[PDB]
Amino acid sequence: QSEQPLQVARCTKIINADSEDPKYIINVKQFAKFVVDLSDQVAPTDIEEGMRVGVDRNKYQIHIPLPPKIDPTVTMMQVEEKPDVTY
Amino acid sequence: THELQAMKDKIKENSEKIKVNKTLPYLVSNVIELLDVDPNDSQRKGKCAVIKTSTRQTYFLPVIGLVDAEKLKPGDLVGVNKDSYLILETLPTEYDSRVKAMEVDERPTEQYSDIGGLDKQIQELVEAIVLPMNHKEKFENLGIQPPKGVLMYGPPGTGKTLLARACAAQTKATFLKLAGPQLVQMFIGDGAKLVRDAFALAKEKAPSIIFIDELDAIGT
Amino acid sequence: TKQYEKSENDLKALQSVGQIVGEVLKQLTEEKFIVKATNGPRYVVGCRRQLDKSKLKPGTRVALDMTTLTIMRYLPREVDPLVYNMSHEDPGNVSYSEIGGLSEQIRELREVIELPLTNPELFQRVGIIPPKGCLLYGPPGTGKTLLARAVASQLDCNFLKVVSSSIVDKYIGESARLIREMFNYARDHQPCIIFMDEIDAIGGRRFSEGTSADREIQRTLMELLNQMDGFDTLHRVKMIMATNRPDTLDPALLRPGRLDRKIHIDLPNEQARLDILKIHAGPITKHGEIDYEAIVKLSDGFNGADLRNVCTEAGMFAIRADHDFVVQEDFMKAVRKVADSKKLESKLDYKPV
Amino acid sequence: AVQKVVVHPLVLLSVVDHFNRIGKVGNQKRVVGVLLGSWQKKVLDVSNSFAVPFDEDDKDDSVWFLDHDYLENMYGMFKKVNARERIVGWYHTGPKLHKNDIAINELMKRYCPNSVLVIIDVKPKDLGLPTEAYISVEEVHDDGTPTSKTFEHVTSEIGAEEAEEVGVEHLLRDIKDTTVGTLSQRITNQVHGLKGLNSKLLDIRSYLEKVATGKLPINHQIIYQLQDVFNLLPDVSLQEFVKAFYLKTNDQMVVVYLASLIRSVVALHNLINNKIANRDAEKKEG
Ligand SMILES: Nc1ncnc2c1ncn2[C@@H]1O[C@H](COP(=O)(O)OP(=O)(O)OP(=O)(O)O)[C@@H](O)[C@H]1O
Ligand SMILES: Nc1ncnc2c1ncn2[C@@H]1O[C@H](COP(=O)(O)OP(=O)(O)OP(=O)(O)O)[C@@H](O)[C@H]1O
Repeated sequence: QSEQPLQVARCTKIINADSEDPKYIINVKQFAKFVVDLSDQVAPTDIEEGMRVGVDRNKYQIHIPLPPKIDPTVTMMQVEEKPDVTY
Repeated sequence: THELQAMKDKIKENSEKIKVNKTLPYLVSNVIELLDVDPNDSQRKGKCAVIKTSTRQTYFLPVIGLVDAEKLKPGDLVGVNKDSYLILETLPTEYDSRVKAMEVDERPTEQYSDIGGLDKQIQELVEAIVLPMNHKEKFENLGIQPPKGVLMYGPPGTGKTLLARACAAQTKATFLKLAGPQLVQMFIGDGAKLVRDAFALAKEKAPSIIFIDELDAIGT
Repeated sequence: TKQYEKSENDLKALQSVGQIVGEVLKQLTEEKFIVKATNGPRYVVGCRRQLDKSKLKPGTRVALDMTTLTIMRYLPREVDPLVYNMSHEDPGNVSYSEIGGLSEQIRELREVIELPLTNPELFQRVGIIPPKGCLLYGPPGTGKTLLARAVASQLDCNFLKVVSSSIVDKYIGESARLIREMFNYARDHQPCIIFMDEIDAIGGRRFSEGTSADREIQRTLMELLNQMDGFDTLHRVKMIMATNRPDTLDPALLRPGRLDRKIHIDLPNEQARLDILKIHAGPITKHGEIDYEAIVKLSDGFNGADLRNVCTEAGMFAIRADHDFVVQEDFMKAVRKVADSKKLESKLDYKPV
Repeated sequence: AVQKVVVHPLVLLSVVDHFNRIGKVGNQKRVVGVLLGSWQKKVLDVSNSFAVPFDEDDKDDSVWFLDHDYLENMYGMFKKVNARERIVGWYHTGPKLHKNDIAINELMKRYCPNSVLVIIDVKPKDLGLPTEAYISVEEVHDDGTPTSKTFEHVTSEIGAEEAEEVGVEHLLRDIKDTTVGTLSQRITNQVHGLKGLNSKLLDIRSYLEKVATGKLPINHQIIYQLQDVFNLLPDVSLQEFVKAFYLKTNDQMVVVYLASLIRSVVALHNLINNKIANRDAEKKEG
């Protein structure tokens, strides 16, 4: 029941520039760039250049922003957690 | 003579039929302008421009419809709706993400007054940046060409980067932060295409300013 | 008045979906044709009744229908980037011969490049072939680019400019066909001229075998040589390459053929310093009674823009003196100081032969 | 202009189904509607159309009315769904044309430069490929009449389209297709003499009737002109084939030779292989 919404979020897409407020150019990993407006559920001021946002594959409109742009692998050896070796 | 207002209603009513076709300019299509006539085999004449799609497919559609051929030389970024392949409007500006704007800097918290004892060699600095702006009117009279590049070098700390940006605070110059090694990525042809975008904005925009660092290493 | 409704009827034609382009290969029969879309799939499909005999072709780009995949009308090509290479311009004629040196090098590409168009009969009657390539390196002085650059647009309005940034392309770079595309549209201009600048980057040497990035460099070189090895316009087109040092060419490009002529730059002489001076005067003017020999003599072995900087640097000292002109005593000050500062940065002028 | 027309079974049915519309309510005249043509070239094609209420009085033989509120807005309907489809003319089921038909075309010439009328037939009878087509021109006349507007016959031919044979050609299901090469060509031959020589007798009796009555048509001259083109060979007594006699059998030369050569080896393929496979199963079983 909740799988029907957000099912169209494929795929993660980066925007490029803005000529006007309603319409922005966006590029997706499919290699296809998409100009589109954003849904009334998200304010236009929250869209900044280089922001990966959701999409509706039917309407191509912006759905929800996704904070992480990055990064493939390289994190697991970078991230360190839990303590040891006190003073 | 009053029939102009009568037809003005049906063109706005049919422009509303364009509105539902203008929502939304669903995808980007690279534009290539072309003019050709095909004899048949009665006669069919018209202007038709071959269009691209960023999906790597290429299509064929008549000249838009709406915005005419007056703009522009073959472009990109224009919006087009799903599989109908009609472009409603030609949309700027260029691309892409951080390539368009490397860094957005308003103004530094410090000013050129923060350097002691360097007043002799700051004048050479301050001149080359300031003189093309306010003194440009005097250059066309005397035939003076303003300097472009300036090499600022010294053993660190020399306070070079603080002094550079601080001179852009009082001159209202918009600052753009850039580094030499930032132009190297896994994918070949990135930082190289950036100058094509960067200097295109140098033609579009007025200085302002652009500052880079570590030119000696990258120039090896 | 009614022209608006005409555009409204044009929107009814905009309702038609665009067809898909493709490249034909060959034909099995008249009823079976083999076409291949730019995406790479091949389709054996039927054809409609409105086409003509010119559709068949030996593998010419065509458009395929969205359902039967039949060919409607063939579009020759499409190119986005071409216009940015159309706009390159350089003066001279005179401004090329005004560079002051080297004198015989101005007499080189004059008859080598510009002459084939105006008088092609001179070469074919005697039987001597014009050179198909040239190489200009540096910087013992300046003029590596300008020497070939001014004669580039002096042949005609024809030119095609190539920047080294377009060869690297991207991951799994498809510019292999763009090097073919860029040279394809270079042949749209006749007679064609080809530039290559800063090849010390994209000219990657195979001496010490590195990452496969050095291999795809050679593949881009293959796209250069292939079309220029034709089977197509060859003696008519003039290719030019430039490098910082010619150790990057490898034994292939070091050889003539591909890179034919090698030319360096020398320094001017005395009483010729007054010649190159007159063309550097230009916009900047000074006091009525003067002798420019003090100016240029203090700066020796300098770029034409460096001497042009010395003239502006001496002219930017005028605004500090709140005068239009300056006496030559303060000139030589600003001339000598800045010039001696450039000589300490003149290291690494030694270049391999 | 308009040379030949292509009438689909779909648009022709649009005249036939309207014969059920006003046929149950009656009363006089026929089915009449406005024709939507598809013109890609000099050859004319018709895809769809729309039938309009129409009546023609007898008395009052010159009275006719189309409904043009039906013609205007419904055009914007079919135009919105199909941009290529436009009105090329009108139609009706005839069977023949009264003199009043001159005024139907001239009124709608504001819609199309030349409106082609299509006479159709709801009940197939005779003599062949059905219906009919006319074009509106002015030939005046040789006798000096005031400018005469008379519809000239346009050759009509049926044609097909993709996706339209789904339901159409399904419902018959009783036809044998074809078979090309054996029965297909020979049944035509028996009919080529029938349909060829019946119009021969029908016209030669009306051409004899000319001298008797019905003159004009004089014609003139088209009648005897192409009849004399038929006269390259008459063929009359006897066949005048003295030059074509040895050539007669000489065309049958190789046709009989191959038929003699093929049946010899086809037998060698049929006779041998049958005997082989037969005795292999027959005698080895028992
Ligand atoms: N000659 C100087 N005049 C003024 N400030 C100085 C000087 N030398 C050092 N400083 C101070 O030292 C600090 C360190 O700056 P530093 O000179 O290391 O930057 P930088 O080396 O120029 O940066 P980069 O290496 O990116 O060019 C600065 O905050 C600056 O205020
Ligand atoms: N002889 C000259 N006369 C006028 N201007 C000159 C001359 N030589 C150089 N210049 C100026 O210097 C600039 C650079 O010229 P050029 O391309 O010859 O040098 P370069 O190739 O940039 O230097 P390098 O060879 O070190 O790369 C040009 O914009 C030109 O205006």
